[PDB]
Amino acid sequence: ESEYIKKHHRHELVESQCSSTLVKHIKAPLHLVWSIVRRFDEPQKYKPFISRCVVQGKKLEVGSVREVDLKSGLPATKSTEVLEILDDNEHILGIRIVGGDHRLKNYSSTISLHSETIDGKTGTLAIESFVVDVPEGNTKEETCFFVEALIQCNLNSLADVTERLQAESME
Repeated sequence: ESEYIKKHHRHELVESQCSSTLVKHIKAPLHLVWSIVRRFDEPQKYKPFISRCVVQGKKLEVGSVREVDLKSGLPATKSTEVLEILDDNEHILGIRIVGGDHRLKNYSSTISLHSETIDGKTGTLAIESFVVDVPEGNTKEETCFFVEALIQCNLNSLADVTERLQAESME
């Protein structure tokens, strides 16, 4: 489809890493979906397990760092994450988790957005990939299942939020 887009997505390089790719068809225009996805400073707009986010400054650029508050059901759990890719032409957002109160070490993700027509209606195809270390004591499957579940939830929420925003901008 695109070598350039492909190379920005994630893939396992060693046995102790896990990687997978999930897709979601969203019934909303790409410019609207990207307007939400690109906001590295406001993940909580659609990621259900993030309650708040702190970045320094307001201009998003490669190397921007955020600290997010995770809804883990425990006190004060955080994640520090760096913006690796912010491509406003090809609609690619890439992030790496640098640290936090996590099981997910060396986690990176890429989401890209692409216009798509389904049933004569133009919407957005979201493709999200990740790579992560498999923790000491874990099976690969345990880690992959967990991360795949999280991303599925995030994509389902992205679809719901943006589809609602689209409907609100028709009324």
